[PDB]
Amino acid sequence: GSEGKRLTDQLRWKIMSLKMRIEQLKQTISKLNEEMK
Amino acid sequence: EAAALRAELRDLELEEARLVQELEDVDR
Repeated sequence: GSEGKRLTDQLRWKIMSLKMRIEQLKQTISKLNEEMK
Repeated sequence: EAAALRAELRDLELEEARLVQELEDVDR
């Protein structure tokens, strides 16, 4: 829709993408620590 | 609203950057 809503949406999208990545990093860090010695 | 969302974004970016560092540190 409008300029302002497009801004809000884009920010909401970046936030959702960031939490997904953050969750992936945590899991990847655990697996590697399980792998470790 | 936008201000709140930007704040939240900044926090998650900081948290991301910590985690990437933490991944780096497991190897080294």
